[PDB]
Amino acid sequence: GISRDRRHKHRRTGGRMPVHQKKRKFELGRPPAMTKLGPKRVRPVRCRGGNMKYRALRLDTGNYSWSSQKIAKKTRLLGVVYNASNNELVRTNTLVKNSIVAIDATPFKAWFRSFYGLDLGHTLCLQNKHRQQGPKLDPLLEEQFNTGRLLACISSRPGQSGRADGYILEGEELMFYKRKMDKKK
Amino acid sequence: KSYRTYSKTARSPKRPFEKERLDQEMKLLGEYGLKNKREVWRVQYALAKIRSAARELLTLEEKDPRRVFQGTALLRRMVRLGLLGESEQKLDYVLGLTVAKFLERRLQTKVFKLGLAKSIHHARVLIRQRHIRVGKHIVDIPSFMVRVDSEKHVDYAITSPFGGGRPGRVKRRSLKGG
Amino acid sequence: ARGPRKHLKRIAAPHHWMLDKLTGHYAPRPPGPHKLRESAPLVVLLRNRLRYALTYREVMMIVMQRLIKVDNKVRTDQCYPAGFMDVISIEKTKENFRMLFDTKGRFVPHPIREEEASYKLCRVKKVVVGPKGVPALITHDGRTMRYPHPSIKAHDCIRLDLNTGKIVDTLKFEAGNMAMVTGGHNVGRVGVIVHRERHLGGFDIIHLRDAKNNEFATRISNVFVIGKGEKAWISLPKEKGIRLSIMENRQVLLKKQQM
RNA sequence: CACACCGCCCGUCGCUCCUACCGAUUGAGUGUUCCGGUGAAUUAUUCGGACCGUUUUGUGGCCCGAAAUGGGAAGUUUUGUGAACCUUAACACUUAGAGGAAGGAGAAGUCGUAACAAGGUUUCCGUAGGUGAACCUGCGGAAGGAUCAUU
RNA sequence: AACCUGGUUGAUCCUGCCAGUAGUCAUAUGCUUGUCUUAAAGAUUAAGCCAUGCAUGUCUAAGUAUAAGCUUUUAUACGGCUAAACUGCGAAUGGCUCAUUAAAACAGUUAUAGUUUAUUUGAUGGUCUACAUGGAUAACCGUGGUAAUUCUAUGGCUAAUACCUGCGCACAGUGUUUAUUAGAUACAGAACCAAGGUGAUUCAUAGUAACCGAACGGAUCGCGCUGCGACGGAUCAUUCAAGUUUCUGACCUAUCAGCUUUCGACGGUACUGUAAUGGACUACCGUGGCAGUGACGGGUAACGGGGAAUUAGGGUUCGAUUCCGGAGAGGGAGCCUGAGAAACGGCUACCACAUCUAAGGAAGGCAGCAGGCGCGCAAAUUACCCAAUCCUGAUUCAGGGAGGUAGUGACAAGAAAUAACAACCUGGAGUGAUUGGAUGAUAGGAAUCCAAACCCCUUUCAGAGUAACAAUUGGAGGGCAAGUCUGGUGCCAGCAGCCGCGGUAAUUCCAGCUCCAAUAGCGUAUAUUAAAGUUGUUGCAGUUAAAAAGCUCGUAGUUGGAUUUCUGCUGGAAGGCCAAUUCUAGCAUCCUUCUGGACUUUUACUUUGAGAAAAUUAGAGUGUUUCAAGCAGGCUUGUCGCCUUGAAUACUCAGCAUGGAAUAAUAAGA
Repeated sequence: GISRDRRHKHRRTGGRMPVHQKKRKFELGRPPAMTKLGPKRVRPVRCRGGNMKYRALRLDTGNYSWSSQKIAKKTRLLGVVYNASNNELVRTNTLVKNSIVAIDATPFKAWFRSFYGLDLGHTLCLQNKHRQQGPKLDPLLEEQFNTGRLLACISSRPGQSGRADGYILEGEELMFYKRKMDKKK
Repeated sequence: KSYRTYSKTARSPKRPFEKERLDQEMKLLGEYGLKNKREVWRVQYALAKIRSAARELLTLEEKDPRRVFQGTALLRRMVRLGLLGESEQKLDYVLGLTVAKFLERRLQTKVFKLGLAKSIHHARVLIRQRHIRVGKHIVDIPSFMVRVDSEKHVDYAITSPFGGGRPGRVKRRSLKGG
Repeated sequence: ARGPRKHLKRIAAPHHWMLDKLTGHYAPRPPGPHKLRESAPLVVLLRNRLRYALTYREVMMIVMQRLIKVDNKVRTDQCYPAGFMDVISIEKTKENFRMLFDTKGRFVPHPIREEEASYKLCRVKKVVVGPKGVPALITHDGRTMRYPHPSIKAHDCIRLDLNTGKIVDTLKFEAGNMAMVTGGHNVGRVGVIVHRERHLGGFDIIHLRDAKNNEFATRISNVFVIGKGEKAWISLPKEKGIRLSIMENRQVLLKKQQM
């Protein structure tokens, strides 16, 4: 199969490396699941140890943590927007780690109304306390909410876990990727 | 495959034909009544183990803890074997050994020395024909070499005609025939 | 290759068992509390030390009676690794054997009293926090005592009760505490601890001093604290881990054999 | 040179045998890996859904309408892993060859006489030209010379 | 035993090789062969090819019994005992071989904070019809197909520790996935308001906010309000491991000097993939990396090491082969199951061989144990058994060509028969078949040994007088020990390792006689070691013998002048011997931060110490009858036997640590 070993390929000197052994199962690799958007499917691959490792193939949804507010919501995905490594993966909408993705933002907007009551577009006391405790929201995130979208980095490896998780972009990361979206335009 | 060590007891000399060597070896056959030149070269080799051991030790130093251990163990053997006399226990004395000292200690001579055998040749025949109790049990082999406490002990075997048993077979043929 | 080796060979066995060269091609192979080369299997106690069994067959006939125990627990497997500072208890005869290291570097079953054979010592490998934020020792034996004192650190011994699970008496690892060696060149030697060097990176070593004022060193993995500065929790074997010299061991041995 | 100058001994040429060399045949056969071509089996994946059952009603008083939806066969899509065979080339190793031209061996032949004495033109070196053959002569060296030496 | 003799000449002294000599626990081969102990053996070339049989199976009180089986005890669910079959576990160990393979493997030495781990050992854990959930499958019965096999279809029943579901406090557990807070530490405090653990971490662990079902929280079994243990399975250690990984190390070759790269060459960022780390792989980006200290390539009649042979020291050659790694199962490649395999006494395919066929098809892998063909100079029985040694299993009980015992066996190692003694010519103790009377080779018992035979060791009835129970193998000019002997042959036949014998008197041929050397062994051939100071570090030689570049410059390489706290007196601890020799404190202006380590430029060097498998090797102890060996034994009318029994110890460049004043590099120049 796919040999991960160093017995093939050159030495540092530029010399062929002698090989007197057949391929070994512990020097294994497997074909890469370029997982994407769509309705959910996932395949348990039996690995070394007996231990199972769940290969993503299509993922609709994911758990995405807002960092500053300290909450996380289950959310549907819309599209893959940017990738650092390969522009072909954005072309096909392929979910990988470090991949920048669009997100519904109606879970966060419903929470932000309920928690604070400043909104976007007996308790009251609890809301005020929460506001004092924690709601200004960046100027760019204010514009971003108006579309009904957010931007977020995929943090999990979908191929290993069988799960798209991530975190929402904010501050310097958000200002950075807004350059290289606008530059291609 | 099998875990059994083995070694060679002797080795032949470099020069085959020397009249100095062949004469002096032939005396040792004639004195002590030996079968062949291998029996000399056995003892020639056996000395050179002990001699090369002392040669290694003697170069060092008298207060060195290797020499005081390994020397005293080697000197115990020479006192026990009756090879060096007990009046001198110096390691230096081991070097002054000869092949005649070893060949006087073997059981061919110590029968004859005892005097029961009468003649060197006869003594070898008495050993091989199942006589001569050394200590508790009888011994069949000329090249035995006696440990000095044991030497007084050699006597005819309890069994046998010299000993006091059935008179072999040929005396019975004469006695029952008559 | 391809998996774990089920046979071990004679000769490729440990030397400190003292299995002979002939009379077998293979040797018994001990996994249990202890390592392969820092243990001795229960067959070679019974046949080649204590001389109860003759054969490998007869050890099965002994052990499947359920007469042998270790640590107040019946072990049915004949090739069980019974290592340093384990108690063995046979109910018939009513005699107990704590395995210590002999001064030469061998295992020997030291016979002991009935009240002494309750307890045993375990030097702790490290200390570590388990789930629900509970603390827990782990031993050289591969036990894991839990809820200790905060007092108890790494590299020091604890008297276990065995009749019950719990600890009783701690000991500390410091200068002026009695300490046996369990491995390496100086195995079977007991002496007070003078000093330890740190060497911040790998392998701490300890110099320590025999009761006849002989000084010698080992790594900390080998060193095993018995007791306080002079005295000891346990009973010791013949010679008490002095290790007298080569010419002395000659002189005492041949003086014996003349009777 | 010592069989002692009727000494020793050099080279061509002639005859017989043995070993290697050059050699036209775009020589010959075996083995190796290089790009390229065709490409078995197969992991993964794509759709696929022989007939197995969970509920849902239908309907004959547990059969057959069918609709949802777990299991999963054959076949199939695209990838990767990739044996095997073939074309070309190079490298490696054996091997034939008309003719050419070496060396040594015979055991005695033919033609000289080169060297060893100032060997009858002292010997020898480097280089060049010439001649049946040893060899000869030109130019510059060396004594290992036949002179350690004379206003 | 640190060794030397013959051969260039008419003769001498040299250089110098050739020949002689000895060893091999190295093969082959010739002739000879009485005994007992131990015992290598199809490696060398063909990792060429294989008939037949065998080498992996396994059951406890404790997973599943309606045999239409057995067995005497007679049980309204199930008396026990059990064929068969399902399930579980093993089959990845062991055994065999050496074709690959040259910083590869392997060796010693690190690391795993870069990871998986059946089993063993010890821990932990109520939080999600609960007097019990579902429907199929063998064996079995009925029944066929095909020429044929460890091929199997259709039909009818029935099980589970097989397979699949699945309530539950005493919103709500543990785990997975992401985000994220704490995880303190050189010092004391004052005023104001709204505490695990490492040398070291993002480690252990707790907390917060959510995520998924794809995983745990026991629908299991035996003996006996209540004990014991069998099995299952999760996380965390533990153990048996394994995978990578740091540093250093190898034979010949330069008639191999420049290799590597757009198709990963060296590095960077971000994926992917893996059990995890990585150009391991993919996108973009930079232009690197190695080499005269030998890169790259070629050769090996090359698996590596532990080791073996070799009689000063230094070396040279060998290591297929008892142990530890590695690789392979005709050639390559692919893959399932499982904790673990890129498995071959598992499967799929191609290629190369080859078996049966009724001609449609089916099955095969002895570099396992015997055995055969073929290659060769070159190598054993198609034997008996699990009794010892260990291993696998559901296991006290079953199985094992692993392993052991016997047969063949002058590959080899050890011991030692073939005579000894008398009386009756040479006389300065040896001969003289002249008679003479005094232990096993052998053949058969006995007991012992043995799993069953057999051998050894004991004791037995027979058992040598040309001791016919008969010792041979090479030599007799020199080297080389031993005949100017006697016949035959006549540069013939032949000898002859080298020098040389033979042409009609041969100290060498072919014989006889006698003598010499080794001896149950001895000669020959090939390779190898010493001799070889004829490869020379120790340790050669270079005017004329073999050999100083025609001559200067010159980069690496090698080697480099002198010089920087030396002397003195007073202690202290030891110390050999009828005060010397070690080591150490002070005082001549000699640090300190503390209560052992920090500083003294840095190493090499030397010393001591750590850690490093045994076997082999040296070696302590010990009468295996001696001995090669082996690791045993030795005392003793005593019986919980004793010697609180022995089986010591050394040995194993680079790496880690340490005392030190020289020597030599190296650094520098408040």
